[PDB]
Amino acid sequence: GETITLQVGQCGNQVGLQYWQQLATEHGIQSDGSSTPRNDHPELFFTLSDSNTYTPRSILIDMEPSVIAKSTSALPMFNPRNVHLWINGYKYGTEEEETLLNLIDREVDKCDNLSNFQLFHSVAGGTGSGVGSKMLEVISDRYGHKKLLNTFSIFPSVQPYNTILTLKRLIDYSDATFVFHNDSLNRIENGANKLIALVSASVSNPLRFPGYMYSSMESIVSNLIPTPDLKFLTSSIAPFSTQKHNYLNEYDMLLELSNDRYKTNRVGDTSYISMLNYLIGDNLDQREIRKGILKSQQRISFVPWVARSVLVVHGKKSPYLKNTNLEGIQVTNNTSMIDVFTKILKQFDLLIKRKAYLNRYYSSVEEENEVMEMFNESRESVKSIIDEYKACKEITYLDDD
Amino acid sequence: GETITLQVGQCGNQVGLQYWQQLATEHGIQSDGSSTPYPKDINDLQLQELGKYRNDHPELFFTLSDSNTYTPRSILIDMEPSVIAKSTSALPMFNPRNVHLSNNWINGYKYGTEEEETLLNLIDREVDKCDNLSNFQLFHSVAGGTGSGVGSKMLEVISDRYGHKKLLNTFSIFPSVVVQPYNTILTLKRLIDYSDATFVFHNDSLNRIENIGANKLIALVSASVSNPLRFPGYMYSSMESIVSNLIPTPDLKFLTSSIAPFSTQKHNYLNEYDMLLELSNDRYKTNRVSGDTSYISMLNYLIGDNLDQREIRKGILKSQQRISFVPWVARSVLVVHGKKSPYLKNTNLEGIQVTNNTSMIDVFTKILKQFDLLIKENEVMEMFNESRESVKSIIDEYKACKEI
Amino acid sequence: VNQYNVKYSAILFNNHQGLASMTTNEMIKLIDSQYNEILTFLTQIIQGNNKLFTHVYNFKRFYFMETNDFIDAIMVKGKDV
Repeated sequence: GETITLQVGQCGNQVGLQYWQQLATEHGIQSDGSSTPRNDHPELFFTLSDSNTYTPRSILIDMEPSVIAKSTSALPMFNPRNVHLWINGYKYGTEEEETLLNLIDREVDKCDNLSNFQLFHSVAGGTGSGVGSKMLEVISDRYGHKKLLNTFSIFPSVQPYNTILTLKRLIDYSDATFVFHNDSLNRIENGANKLIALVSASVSNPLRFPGYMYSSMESIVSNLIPTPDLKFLTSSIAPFSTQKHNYLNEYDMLLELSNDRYKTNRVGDTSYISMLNYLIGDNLDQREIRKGILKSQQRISFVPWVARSVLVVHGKKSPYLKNTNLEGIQVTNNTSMIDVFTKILKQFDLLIKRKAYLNRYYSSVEEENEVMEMFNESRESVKSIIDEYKACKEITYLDDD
Repeated sequence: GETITLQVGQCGNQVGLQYWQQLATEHGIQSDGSSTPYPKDINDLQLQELGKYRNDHPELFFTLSDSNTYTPRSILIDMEPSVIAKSTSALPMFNPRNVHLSNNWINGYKYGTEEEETLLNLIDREVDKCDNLSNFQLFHSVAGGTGSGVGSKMLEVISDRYGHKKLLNTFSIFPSVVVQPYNTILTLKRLIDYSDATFVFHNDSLNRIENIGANKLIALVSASVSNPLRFPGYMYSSMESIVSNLIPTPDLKFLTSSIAPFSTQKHNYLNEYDMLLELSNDRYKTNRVSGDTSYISMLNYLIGDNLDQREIRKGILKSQQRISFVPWVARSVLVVHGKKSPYLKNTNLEGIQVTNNTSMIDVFTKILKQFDLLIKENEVMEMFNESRESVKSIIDEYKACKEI
Repeated sequence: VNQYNVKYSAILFNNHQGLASMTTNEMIKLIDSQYNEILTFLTQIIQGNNKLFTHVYNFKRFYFMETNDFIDAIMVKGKDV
């Protein structure tokens, strides 16, 4: 089925520009939307006119026109009709609810069979994070739960308040949320949006370049989310490619994809809940992959109550990329989320006991009570998810004792 | 049949000039009246190695002279000569004989009454050139001065001089000053009494569409309504047949039109299926319509070469469920497969939707409220009372339309 | 037809001595050439000078009611006859 991309905020718009440039390069679509000389299926991400032009399905949302202007000028094939221009931002989103609801309904009507909503946004984006938090609520309300949502939220490197307020709605409404940290991205680079764009583009490779299996997003996601509570994913990318000293075999890709240094978020000891590895090359040797799967299963520490299966998808490289060597992406579901969530909660508590900057949000007695109850609910939800991820680790998870 | 166009008032003349230039462009008739040779048909395939003949009906509007020169069937009525001078200069094809030259509605109405014989002679002269006349088209503004009074008097004169044996449309433009509400109600009284089908255009909603001039949109809608007549197809091809499909009773005669704006921007509609869904949007209707509206009749125009039947069928099926039909009217959506003029180079589709919904309750309510506020020889006050009662006579009727 | 008759008589009776004095391969080739030429000319007449497609289109235009204006004119004019 078709997918709709939502871009919110300055960071979201920049990441989306890199993402769409990568996708258009992979499908050979020119900057003006004209084709270049089919077995691939860009229709899932591009709308095809009866004049042979490809335009992205994405929707651009931002508080200021400079970022949107740069993005549109860089890629002229964006449709201008889809362009629209913390608590203050969220209340502003309430005012524009009708316009945005109709704007999204236009894209849904334009496609034939909708599958999922992609969202590119930054949790630490301030006002834009507020408008994206409202976007999740309105979409989930109007379209129910038949269509799932995927959020490629960028985590932060007064900010604690914003991170908690955005994470409350991220937990409530998102169906499968990727976690990216600028710290680990710049550590890997030792710009940064080119890693996120690459990971997001590769995550959907089996859909755009069909093969024997994994033809739908339901199959890709369902392998990684045993419970709707544990919805945060850790993504790992192998950087050593296109150099002379590349990984010599896909088997070494499978073994060295699990290194903790390549993960896109700060990690000690972790337990894996689910696994799925992407291998993308013109030709793939099966016996190497079998040996690598066996070693990966014998090496990785799974939680007791999970089936303990490692899945390797055999992605196909784009014809428009000339004979490049193998590359691969790893997406995992770990219990390492407790560390980052604990860090966020510690910062939030430290800055909530001290009334440092709450004057910018508490306007009156009723506003004080409103913000206090909202903050308490967000804190309780985050603690609930931490406790759930902690109870997953132990062996008595399925016991009623 | 034949159609006679009458333009009254400055706004009416401004709209009519572009309406006639649009028609002349579609039919390949130059501004001097000279005709252009007809290009070969596109779907009339022919074997291949590897002048007066036509298949349209332009003469339904233009009088074809013995010297192969076309001339519109238009009559221009107003008092200020500047607009008429501009219109004639832009289009020399207009017949000078057809031009007639001379704020309070009463003054204009009395002027029309005193000089009714000359205008009537002009109408009869235009009719005498027509064999098997079909209908009259009126372009006038409900409020604005000359247009209101003169158009109302011409409405009455034409209605009673021919025994109402031919239907009479009305492309009225509603206003977006102390005298304006009086003029609006006074003209709407005669619109109720005499007009057979009224196309309500609201200037504020036209400005809302534009910012995404205002007369160009009116000209486009008016010149696209009659597309089946000028390019005959399987269905309709008669002005009475199109109107009769949207007017269930004489009272529910007020129609409103929706326009798809993006006929030229390179991000135009992908296909017919997309445009069928986009036409129902309330942001491009020419009359402000709320969410409590209900539709009495549906009619969609499609203008393009070799439209895909699968897309149209699927679009009709999807759009039928979305539309909220009045309980006592069967769910029916009709699509007109118009033919694009071969003279036009643009290959993009255009589509105009004409609807008969119940949103008129709010519009006439606003007009009535403004009139009531402003009210707070004696003959004129009796006419005001009569107009108030006549307007209420269809206010309550459109309200009752909701009920089985 | 006369031009064709001369052209292919110059092959059957001048190049060769009749159908009997022709090996099966050459006889089949000759018949194939005649078939292609004949159907080429039949197309060039029927869909050429006759304009078969145009007249089929006109059949559909008039019999299948397409030009509704003409029929409306007939019915309004003959409403008494």
